[PDB]
Amino acid sequence: VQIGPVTDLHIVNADIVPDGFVRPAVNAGGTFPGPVIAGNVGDNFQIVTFNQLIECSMLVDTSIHWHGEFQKGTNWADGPAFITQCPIIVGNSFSYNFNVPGMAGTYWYHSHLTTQYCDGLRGPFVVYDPNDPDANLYDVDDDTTIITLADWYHVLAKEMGAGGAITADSTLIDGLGRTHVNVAAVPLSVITVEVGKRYRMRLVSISCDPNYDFSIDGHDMTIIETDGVDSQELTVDEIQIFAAQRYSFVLNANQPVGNYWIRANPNSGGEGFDGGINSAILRYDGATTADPVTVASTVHTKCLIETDLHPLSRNGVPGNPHQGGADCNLNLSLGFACGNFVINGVSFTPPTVPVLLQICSGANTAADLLPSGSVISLPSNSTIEIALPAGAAGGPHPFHLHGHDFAVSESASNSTSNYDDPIWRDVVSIGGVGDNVTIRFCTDNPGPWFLHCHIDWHLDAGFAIVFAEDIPNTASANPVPEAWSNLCPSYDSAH
Ligand SMILES: [O-][O-]
Ligand SMILES: [Cu+2]
Ligand SMILES: [Cu+2]
Ligand SMILES: [Cu+2]
Ligand SMILES: [Cu+2]
Repeated sequence: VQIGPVTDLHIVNADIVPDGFVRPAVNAGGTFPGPVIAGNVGDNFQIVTFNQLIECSMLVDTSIHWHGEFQKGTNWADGPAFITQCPIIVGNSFSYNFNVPGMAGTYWYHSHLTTQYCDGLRGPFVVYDPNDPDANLYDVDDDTTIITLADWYHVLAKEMGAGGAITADSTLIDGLGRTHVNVAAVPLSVITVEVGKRYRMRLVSISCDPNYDFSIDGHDMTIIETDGVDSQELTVDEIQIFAAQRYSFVLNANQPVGNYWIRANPNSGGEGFDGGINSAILRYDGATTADPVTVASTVHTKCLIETDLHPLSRNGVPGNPHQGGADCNLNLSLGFACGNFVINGVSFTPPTVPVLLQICSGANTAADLLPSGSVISLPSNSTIEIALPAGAAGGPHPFHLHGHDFAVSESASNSTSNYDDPIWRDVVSIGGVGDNVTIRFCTDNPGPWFLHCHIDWHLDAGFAIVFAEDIPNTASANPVPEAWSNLCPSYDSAH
């Protein structure tokens, strides 16, 4: 179902059994995944979130992030708890009111309090482009062509320990999938196609942790969009998709009428496809209603390599073509030790007063801001470079920056930088030990912006820092509504 751009979104508790195992959940809009929030580029989004949660086992507070939306001028609407807001308390509501100038494509939204998105609060967010340059490439782009991949857990998030290796208990494709252990024959999702039609498939990782090797038996996939950024056409037969990443790909329904497995193998949890785990069904209209008996290719000959992607627009790369070729160049020390992650020696632990409120209250420098050692100020209209060398305990870590997308100057498993035409995106795998994944952006968005691993279990274990972009202009750029000012008094009184 699609709702928006002006809509109510109620947040409730509900037991669900997507793999046949009933457990509690935290739901946005009453379903899993949450309904698709949609609009056209330049639309004003007004999302009235009603917190109706009662089950403390998963926290009755909440806060929602519109993942990959820049929120320029509306840093208050961004959603990360204790960075840009206090959580909304149960029985209250809050209006996330923002615009999406300049942006189109495939996004999602999720709880950004603690590990609550794992417990169910996650759904797709699509901004349609009435003049999409990729339009002519396909016949069908709508709610039936969105594909969510989701890790599902039988253990309540709050009780995951932590960390501590944590693994999912099944993979759900469009909200349905089978358990990894003691697999019950529960309903699988179906994606239906018509012989000779081309589909814009919107592949969305709403994962709390694993990356997926995604493929469709018998079929190619032509990537045209990556994390919101239009890409040149790239035909692959497999897609490794890390947590929070998105791809639009054209699926040409050119095979014989029949049933074909859709495969999503996670990097941890259940391996393979026995009994229909890690699976959904591509069915052609006219096929018999039965399980596919198809097989994956023994070897995928054109799997996605990030370095093969290029923006469709002439994005280029800001700054100078050598490492450090930026106004403010950073090299982050990313560590793990004794169950906690650190960025430049500091494990992130959320401050009592949100970073944005701290600034609005009169803080001027990163030194003035809590948590200590967890904030790096950036000056305005400057080219930033962030090298993010891997090595820290598994891994591979998908790093995400709020309020920005970014040129991936260097990708995983490949030590050659690209300063000409690398893909831009918002979530990037930093690869493996010895890698040096490097990103670049410009500071054109004053506000405190979260940079963290999108493995949610890693975020709760402290793998995050805040880029306090243009602290001096933050208050002026982001006027807040009274309801926002009301949040922290409410939260703090209730707790
Ligand atoms: O973005 O989490
Ligand atoms: Cu996110
Ligand atoms: Cu985000
Ligand atoms: Cu991580
Ligand atoms: Cu985030």
